[PDB]
Amino acid sequence: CPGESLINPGFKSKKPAGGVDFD
Amino acid sequence: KPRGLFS
Amino acid sequence: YSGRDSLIFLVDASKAMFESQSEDELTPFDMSIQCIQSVYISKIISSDRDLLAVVFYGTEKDKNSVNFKNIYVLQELDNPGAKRILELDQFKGQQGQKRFQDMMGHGSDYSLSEVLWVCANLFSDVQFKMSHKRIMLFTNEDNPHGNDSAKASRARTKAGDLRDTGIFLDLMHLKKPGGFDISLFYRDIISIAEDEDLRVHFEESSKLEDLLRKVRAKETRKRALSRLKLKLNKDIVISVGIYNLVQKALKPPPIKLYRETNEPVKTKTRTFNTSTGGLLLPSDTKRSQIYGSRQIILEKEETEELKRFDDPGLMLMGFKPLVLLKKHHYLRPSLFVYPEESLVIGSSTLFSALLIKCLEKEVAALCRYTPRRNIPPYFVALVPQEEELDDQKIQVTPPGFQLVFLPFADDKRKMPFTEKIMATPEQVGKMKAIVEKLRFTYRSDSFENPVLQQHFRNLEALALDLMEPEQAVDLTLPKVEAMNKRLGSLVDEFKELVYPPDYNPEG
Amino acid sequence: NKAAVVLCMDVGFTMSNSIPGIESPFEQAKKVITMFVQRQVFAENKDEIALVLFGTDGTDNPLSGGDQYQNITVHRHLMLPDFDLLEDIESKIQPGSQQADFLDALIVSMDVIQHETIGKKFEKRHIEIFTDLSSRFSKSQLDIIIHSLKKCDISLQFFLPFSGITEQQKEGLEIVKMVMISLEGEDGLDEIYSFSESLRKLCVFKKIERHSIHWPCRLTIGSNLSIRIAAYKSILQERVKKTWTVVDAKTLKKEDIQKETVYCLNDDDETEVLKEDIIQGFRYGSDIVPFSKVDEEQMKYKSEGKCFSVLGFCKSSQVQRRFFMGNQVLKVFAARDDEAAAVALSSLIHALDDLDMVAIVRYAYDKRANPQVGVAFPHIKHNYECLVYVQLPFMEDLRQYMFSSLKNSKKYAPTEAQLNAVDALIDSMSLAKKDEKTDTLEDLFPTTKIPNPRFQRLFQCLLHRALHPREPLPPIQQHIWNMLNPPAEVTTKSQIPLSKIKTLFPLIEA
DNA sequence: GACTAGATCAGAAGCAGTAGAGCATGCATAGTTTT
DNA sequence: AAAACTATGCATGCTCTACTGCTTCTGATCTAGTCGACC
Repeated sequence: CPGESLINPGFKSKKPAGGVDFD
Repeated sequence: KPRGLFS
Repeated sequence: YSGRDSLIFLVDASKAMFESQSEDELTPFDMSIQCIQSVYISKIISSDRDLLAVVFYGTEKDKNSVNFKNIYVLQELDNPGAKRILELDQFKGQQGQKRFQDMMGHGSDYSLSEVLWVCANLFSDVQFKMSHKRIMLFTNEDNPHGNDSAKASRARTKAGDLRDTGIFLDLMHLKKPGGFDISLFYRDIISIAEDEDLRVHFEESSKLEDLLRKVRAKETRKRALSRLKLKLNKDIVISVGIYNLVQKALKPPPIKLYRETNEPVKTKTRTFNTSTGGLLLPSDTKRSQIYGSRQIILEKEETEELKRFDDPGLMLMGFKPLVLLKKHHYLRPSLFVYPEESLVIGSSTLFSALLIKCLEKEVAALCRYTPRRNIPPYFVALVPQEEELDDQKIQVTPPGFQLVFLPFADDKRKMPFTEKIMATPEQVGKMKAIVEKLRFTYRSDSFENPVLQQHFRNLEALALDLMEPEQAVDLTLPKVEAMNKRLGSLVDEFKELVYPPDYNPEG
Repeated sequence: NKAAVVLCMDVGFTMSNSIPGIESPFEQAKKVITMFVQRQVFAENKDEIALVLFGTDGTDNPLSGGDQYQNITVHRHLMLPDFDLLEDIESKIQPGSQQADFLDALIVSMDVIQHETIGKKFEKRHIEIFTDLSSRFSKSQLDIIIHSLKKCDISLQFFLPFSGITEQQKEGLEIVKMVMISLEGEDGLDEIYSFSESLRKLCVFKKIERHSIHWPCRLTIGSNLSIRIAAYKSILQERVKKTWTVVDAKTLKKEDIQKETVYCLNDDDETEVLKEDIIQGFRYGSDIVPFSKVDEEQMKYKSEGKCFSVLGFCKSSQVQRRFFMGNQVLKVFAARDDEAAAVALSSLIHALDDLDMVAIVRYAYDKRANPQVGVAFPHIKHNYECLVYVQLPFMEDLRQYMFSSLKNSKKYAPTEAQLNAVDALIDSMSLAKKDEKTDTLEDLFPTTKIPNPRFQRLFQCLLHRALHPREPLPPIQQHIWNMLNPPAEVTTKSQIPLSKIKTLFPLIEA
């Protein structure tokens, strides 16, 4: 339930791709 | 080392 | 979860929705239209079989089955398309606002109960099976009915009836000059009133950020590739389901259209003999193969019989230590094996016991796998997979078995012999420093397929007639400048210590 | 690559009779020859096979002289194997009464090799002698035969029906052993095979073999460091090189059958539309938007081909095997004849191994190949070290499916007795043996060493059809099933645990 | 009596995934011709 | 006798077309109940 997609119910809201982030 | 009839 | 998602976009048409607090800002109507268009595009890309609708309340004109007053159903529940997006596009700008005002009208009274009744009637009109039913209310008036108490009671009763029927309600409040406070009226109508969603909000809702975030990846509902039988013996059999957690994404197949009128054309391939020229049925043909300067002829039925070894399913062979499995022996994407009690009762208990004991003893079940009929068998290993959850208790690793294909002797190849040269500790340390400099955290969803994203962008631009397609930023390209800045002088030292003065790697 | 093999046999009467409880040596030699020729025919390695028989009534040799070099015939000259050779061994090869010394057979075999080798690049030569050593030995030219064999670099292999023999057979074996020691020495003793041993090894068709193409590229870390590397495909799903050909049933020719494609419209009139008027398009929701091929190429995603770049380095724990994608595995070594590249690659491999790290990299085969994101990890062995590259998934390729938990399921909670039964079953069905002396695991059922049964079945059926034009196909060979099943010990040990599990677990079909 | 409503089963269509076939691009090597 | 140009076979990747299995829509049948009007 938490963090649910507002466009496609039943699927979790996929986060945006961030590529490589060096530490 | 198989060679001849076996290769 | 079976059915389709039906969504209704209720947009207020009051005066306050067409005023901008600041010169450089978007009016509530513009933001609502942008969100609707973004959701339409996301639905088209991800799930094109879903149902969406667009309705307005507070307009002067009316268009609905019940013939209520001041409610205009612009778009009834139907599959999304480019035509609807283009129609909505004519309200995006200020000129679009004037066009909307001329076509429909605004600044008239309304009753929320009638709007909810119209939404319910629209929901009932659908003939398919609906897994979800949702309504979103775009408004910036926290007290639509303050003068009339009876109207508020009617709206509350209608909202309760809709909730009982199984209709979800969401409030996407927009910026208001005096602030939007949900506590006055919308506590009862809103399906879920979160504990944090009680204070006065001086800015638009955060859900609009999620809505505007375009999703350009196809979403597939859970489905079982096959329902097979695992046979520990000729008498002990259990039912299992096979799923594909990882599947390669392909562009939608191209279609063939007629140039003149732009309508689908259907193809058909037929075989004919040269002399007579008549059609040749499959029963009047054979297969040939040349070996040893001779022709061997087999019928089609025998050719398909050549692949028959055993009936479809998984046949147990034993258990193997997990150390004997080799990572570099990858041959095919792995699958997931889960219990299924529909076909055989009692499979779940045996599967759970097997999983628990395999985890305890660190062993993998070797098996012979035959997915379909007339398919040569393969060798697979079922590795136990425990249930792993993240901080928010959202499952990230499901429990079951991981089916990994093992290679045969034919699947391997021989590599040319090469002499081995070992580097001294200094070079290893320098390369260790270089590697440590470029450390980063990797995850399975940190990259996107540039080809698919570009194809989707081009298709959207062509469909909606955009001036230029949106250029997708490729995250797979190395950040040469950042790596050069971070490494500094390490590369020069490594090149001095590993390469002769005159080496010229490029040439 | 090429190899010329002269198979020397005998048809003396000494093999025509044997103990009735075992097959005759002549039959064993025939079966061995048949299996060898079958493997050569179904393995297109362009090897040449000649057949010579010593101990026959007739005489046909390039060298005749006097009584020497007699009673020997060159049955089949040196040429590619064919089904005609199989028919010839099936019927033409017949027993006989005349005896003959195998030394004369060997000299004639070398004469044939020397005469027919010229004109072709046969980098290897082998002579296989199938004899029982019952005939007496005319040991009078051993020095010259050894000298010629060493000069011409021709290998020798012998086959005997024993691994309780007459003194004549013992003397023959001793002379054979001496000849092998002279040729090679100690290792020669391993080249004396028995008919049963040869039958055991030659019971499976040759596995499909393909040569990987060396793929040169440059491993880049940033914009100033580049290491020349060569990649080869290691693991892939092998297929059949040949494909079935559609031929007419009556004339048995592929020239009289052709394929045609017809395009028409969705209308009652069924109007015909030419290929030139067909355009490409796609479906965008509930409509179809035209997208011509030329425009698609113009707007396609263009990238520089042949790229092998290091996106970054990540801990090995973050990369899991279940996420591996693609249909191949790549082995990356240093550029051939390049010491500096080898040193750089070894340094990188050692650093990654020591730090327990892998490289997330971008891989593109060529300009027309779509870019991929993959993982390269070190592979260090006692003799060779390299990198192993395997593709990794994209965001669009991940599926988020939710499955109910089994550990905390009251309905499906196993009992202690059930767990004990499952443990007993697992212990009984162990496929690995732990040798305590070396404290090492030994594989009872190595799957990687099993040839694919599909190709074996295909070759068997093709051979049966070729030799028997009108006959139903046979069943699957027993040895294929035996090699596709575990050792009998595992099955025997698992009966009681399986019965106990069946008793404890109620299973009812629905 | 006439008529309709809801439950039930099977048949057929749409979609997903796999296997098999075909078509570009390269290049590896050898063969042949020229100097 | 050595070097340069060209031919052909095989490897590789990509795209397109059959065939099997899962899910959902439609039609046909039966069973249960409702409405009309009279006695």
